Amino acid sequence: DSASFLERLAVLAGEFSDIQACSAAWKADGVCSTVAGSRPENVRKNRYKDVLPYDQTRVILSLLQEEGHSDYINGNFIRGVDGSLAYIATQGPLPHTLLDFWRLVWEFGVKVILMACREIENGRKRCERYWAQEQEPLQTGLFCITLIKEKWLNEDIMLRTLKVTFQKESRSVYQLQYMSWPDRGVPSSPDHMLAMVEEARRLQGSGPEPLCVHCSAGCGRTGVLCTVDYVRQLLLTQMIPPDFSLFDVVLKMRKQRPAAVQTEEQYRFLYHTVAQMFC
Repeated sequence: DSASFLERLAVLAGEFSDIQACSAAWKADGVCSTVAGSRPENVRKNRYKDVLPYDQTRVILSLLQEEGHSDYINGNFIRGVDGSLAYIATQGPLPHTLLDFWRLVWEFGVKVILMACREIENGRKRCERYWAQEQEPLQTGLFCITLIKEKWLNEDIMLRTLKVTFQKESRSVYQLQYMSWPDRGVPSSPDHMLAMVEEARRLQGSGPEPLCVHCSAGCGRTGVLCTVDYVRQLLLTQMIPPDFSLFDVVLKMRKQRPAAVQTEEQYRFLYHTVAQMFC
């Protein structure tokens, strides 16, 4: 029933402006810093100078620490509906952070990656390819990535089944890639993104390992995906309260990953998606 929310639903423009105002006030007065990402040795590991992970929630890598690898990746944990670390929101890896991306995926036991960008968008590099191609395994440091299968779920979503081998162990990792997110604006409808989230959840199954979600910066589109999944988990567990607030969910996300849900158009798209889920 609380899905009441629809009965309650320029309003959205004002609401997004309030999210921006509140999150900016929190950056200024709250426990919020970017010390690690600004260290000289880490600056080159950031795709964008204005996107640094907050120290408070940053992903601290330990895999291969004994072999001298740094703890740093541009990525943050985001809490899920049970208060556990349910998402890792990170950037699209650079040539020199590919190895770190796989350390992240391996260390935290990630089963599903959601990628919400293309390698190149409108003539600009946005993400390095970290997956293998047909009959062309990819060696990245000590990781060997093999392509087992590729499947288009619909015209906008690719599913890759990967075999990832490290230190004599092989794991299955599924990667879902959204293939048509526009350079300006948002998708024509929420349907195919919802299909992506639905499939990710089937592949994830039970168990606490985080979903790995990324776009190019790891902010806007990434925050849309994490929020849609968070709200869908509330819905499926019958835990939408009568005072459910999408505003509060997005604001909370913004305190964990910088600029989670970056634009008014993204916020409106998220509203459209949630309304559709609520029927």
